[PDB]
Amino acid sequence: SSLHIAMFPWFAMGHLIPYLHLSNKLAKRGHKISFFTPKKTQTKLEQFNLYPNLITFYPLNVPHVDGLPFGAETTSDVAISLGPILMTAMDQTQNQIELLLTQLKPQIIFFDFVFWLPKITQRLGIKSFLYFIINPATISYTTSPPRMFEAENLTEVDLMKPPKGYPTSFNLQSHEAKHLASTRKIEFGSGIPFSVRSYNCLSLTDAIGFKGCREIEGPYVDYLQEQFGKPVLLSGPVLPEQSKTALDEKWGSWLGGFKDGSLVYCALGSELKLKQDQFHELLLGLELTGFPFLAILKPPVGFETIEDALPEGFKERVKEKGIVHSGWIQQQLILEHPSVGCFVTHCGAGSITEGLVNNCQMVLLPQLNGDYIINARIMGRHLKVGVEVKKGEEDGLFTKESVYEAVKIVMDDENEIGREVRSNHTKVRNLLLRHDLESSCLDTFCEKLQELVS
Ligand SMILES: O=c1ccn([C@@H]2O[C@H](COP(=O)(O)OP(=O)(O)O)[C@@H](O)[C@H]2O)c(=O)[nH]1
Repeated sequence: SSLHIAMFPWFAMGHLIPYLHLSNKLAKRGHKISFFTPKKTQTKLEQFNLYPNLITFYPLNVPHVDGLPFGAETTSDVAISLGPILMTAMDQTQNQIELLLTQLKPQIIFFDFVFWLPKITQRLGIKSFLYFIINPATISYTTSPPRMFEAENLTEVDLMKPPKGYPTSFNLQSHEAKHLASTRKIEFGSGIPFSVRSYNCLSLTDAIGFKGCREIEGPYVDYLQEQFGKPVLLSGPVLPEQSKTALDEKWGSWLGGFKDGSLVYCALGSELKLKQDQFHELLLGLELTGFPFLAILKPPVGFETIEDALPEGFKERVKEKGIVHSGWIQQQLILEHPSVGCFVTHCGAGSITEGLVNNCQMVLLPQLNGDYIINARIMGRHLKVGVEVKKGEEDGLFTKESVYEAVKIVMDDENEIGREVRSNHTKVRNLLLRHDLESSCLDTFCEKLQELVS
């Protein structure tokens, strides 16, 4: 029998998009989806709804919080330092969420962050499902019980090593462990420290799920199920679904002028702005390669346009071989274009999946966020499907020569590291795209969801 599932992701394109990809896969199996989205944002999500008779959007009015830019609904509308105020606003949707649950009566609700929800749902006889679209390796590293009983005695040297029990080994740099130790204590919505919020969610939910498959995420899902004593499910790798909107003819024509596999695509997601020094180093490093390139970047901190921030003489030298562009583009469609030979990525979980299912060589340029950092280590050191750009151990900055070197290595057909990461990427792509991999993951997923509502 088909399930009625409500979807309540965090107000960010990096959560909305994979929740919608998964919604389409569940609707294809006959399940009914009630998708809660900020009101104005719904118009940009319609293109991804492939089953309008089963997936219905329900708008949320994102309420005012002191400091929130007017009319802001998602992390694409606010600076990254304003995220905690946006999460206060999400907390404040509780009244209209409770209204929607009592009228719609879903059997399950998938959610992020809102640890007050499981109390509402169990009063209504609804199962709460904490569904992560980031890597369970990240949650396993930062928010497993061993980390949380240390409370404020958790130091940067503590975060250099993995918690007790952790299933794999990798190294963080000093500045990364320092970032994890500080941001963990920062208030993220309604005065709750970030790690306390997420540990409340893990503790109070009925079940937990992650994007991923047994072959890659399995060891971390096992570790978390042992730690938290409740079901920890895998949805499958959430392979991107096809949009109802074809590739913008302006990008299609320009990309089509380049030799197959010759172009470097660089994008750092939907939220962040580089400091001007690192913006310059990145662009000068791409220029050094002599390859054509498309860099999708916001203007650096303190600047409002790309043109004002470009290194001197840059546009004149680069001419028609390279473009630096600030707007939202159809990244998934660009990564499938045959001209793209290299993807320089901030290692967001969605961008990683999009890169892995395509042919591009991966250059890892993780920005300062726990999931990006841990994704980069797993891709660089465990799966060995990409080359990571060297950063300063203490300052977290890169040089233009390190960007240049990483791209050169993966683009050079005779470079044995480049050939090795290409071969490993092919192995991972062949796994993710195996004819029965996603379908058997979703088979198990749906059986376990049925168990949950039984
Ligand atoms: O101009 C852009 C920027 C981003 N994306 C998409 O936005 C998502 C970003 O998710 P990810 O987990 O990579 O990173 P985040 O935005 O959370 O840092 C991915 O699906 C990208 O394909 C896009 O389509 N166009």
